[PDB]
Amino acid sequence: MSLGSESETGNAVVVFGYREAITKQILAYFAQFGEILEDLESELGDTETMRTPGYFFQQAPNRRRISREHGRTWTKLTYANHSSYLRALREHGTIYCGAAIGCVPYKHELISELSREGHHHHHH
Repeated sequence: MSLGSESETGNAVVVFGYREAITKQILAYFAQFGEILEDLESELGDTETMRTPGYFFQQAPNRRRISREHGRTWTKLTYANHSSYLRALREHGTIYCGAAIGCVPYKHELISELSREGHHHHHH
């Protein structure tokens, strides 16, 4: 593998248990840190909540909205900062739309499992 040792990314989490019908709503909360899904129209008219470790969000409308690889029901959110990582981690009784969302630390084996149920690409 590209990475060595036995650890994770550390500043990236795997979020699963969401649907593309809650993007406008759920994204608004986490928007402080970054974006989650691809369907986003008019996001934070003012302030922009000084989100992203780059002040502004770098993504092109001619490509995928999210530059991170996302699956059917899971996405890899990388904030580069541990503070955002831990805050977005939640998993402390966080129930959204009637179901608890799963924000876990990056695990390679988990991705393989996720891609099995949430088949999206070959090899990936």
